[PDB]
Amino acid sequence: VDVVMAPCSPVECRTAVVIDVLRATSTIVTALSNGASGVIPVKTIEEALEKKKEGVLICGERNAQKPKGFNLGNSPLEYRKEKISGKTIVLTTTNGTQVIEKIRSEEIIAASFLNLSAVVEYLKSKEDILLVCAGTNGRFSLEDFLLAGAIVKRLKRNDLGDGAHAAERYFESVENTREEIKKHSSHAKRLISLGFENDIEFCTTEDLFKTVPALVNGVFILKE
Amino acid sequence: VDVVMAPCSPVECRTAVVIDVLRATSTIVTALSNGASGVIPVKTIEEALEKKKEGVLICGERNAQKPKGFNLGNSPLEYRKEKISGKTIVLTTTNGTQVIEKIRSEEIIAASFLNLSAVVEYLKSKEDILLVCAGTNGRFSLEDFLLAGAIVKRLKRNDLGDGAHAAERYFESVENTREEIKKHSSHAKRLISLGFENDIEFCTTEDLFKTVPALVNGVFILK
Repeated sequence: VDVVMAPCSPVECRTAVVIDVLRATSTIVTALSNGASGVIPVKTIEEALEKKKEGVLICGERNAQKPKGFNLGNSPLEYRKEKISGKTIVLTTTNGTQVIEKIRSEEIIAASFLNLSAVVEYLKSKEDILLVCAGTNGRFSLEDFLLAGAIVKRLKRNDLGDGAHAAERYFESVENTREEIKKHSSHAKRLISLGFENDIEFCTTEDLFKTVPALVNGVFILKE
Repeated sequence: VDVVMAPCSPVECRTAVVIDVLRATSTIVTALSNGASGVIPVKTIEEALEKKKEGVLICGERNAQKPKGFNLGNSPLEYRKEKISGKTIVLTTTNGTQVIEKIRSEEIIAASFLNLSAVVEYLKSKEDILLVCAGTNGRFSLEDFLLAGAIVKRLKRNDLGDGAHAAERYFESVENTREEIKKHSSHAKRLISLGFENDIEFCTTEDLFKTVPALVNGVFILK
């Protein structure tokens, strides 16, 4: 098991876990956990808007804010059952598909603090696992790294790559995940500065959900 | 101050610190500290060979070993004063130029455990700082992250980006630098398997030198 932060070239493993805590994977998990039919990650706003149709919502962000003409932004709190149940979500975030496209594997699942325990349980039986942290605009993402460390610690493996080892050690130094992220994540700060502090609290809520999204044919859906 | 591990796109900052402990920056620091006139990073083996001439040594590695036709490999221990003093070093490593090219900074220095305090003192009067860890074939490099954390700790700064904070916290978890690396660094373990244990001990030795190599328009020199 190993951890990579904002990989540049294709990464290859049997089971890949994409992590983008401050919102992308938190949004994906939330949307599916609240009834959405699927979440389609898309690179550009053009491609996003191009897929508009009934029962399909154009969602995402640019500068962390909902683009013009979009139905929803990238705040997990917007994805309530009453608004997305049985609907398909097209999701575009800054470099969202970019991290996903550099993954060569037999399966790609989405992990967040929201479904931490469920992801851990799904991975316990898996061999050759790569936790892929999206990072932020090419920079290190503390919250992604923190979740990776929490996952690694709970897998109780001794076969750990450099990234997994550092993430686990880092995780062991944390007394309060939520506070750690509020005080040291530059992206958390940006989100708070734009008025999304509630998202930080929601996204750092552990096991609110018990689902495990998997990318199947370009679409994140729920697996048994 | 922040830390980035194997950056994909050009990263900007007034002052940058390149870190490739298990060898490249340790090699650069050792070479210049022992007399080399400068160290020129080169991308391909072909390019390197074309720079051959009097006063110049072709050095580097591929799969951690010295390629055919090369004068020195990438073991800092080969860079003895009475072997490279006054000579220009042409250095090509698997991803050397790859990482350097991503650093959009006018001030770029090389750091290793070998010149740790010297690097810290140099950075004491620097506004913006980005510690750039080279990584290992695109993967996380534990030894680089550890040096980055050690540096952040000594800078005594409060303005830390995500990478710097995570590196400092990681550094705080380490009881013994050398043992941490020998046991958990995949590249360190690889080098040990290849017969370079001496490099692991040397490169993790703190402050053998007081120099601070700086990349000045394509060449690492001592200003």
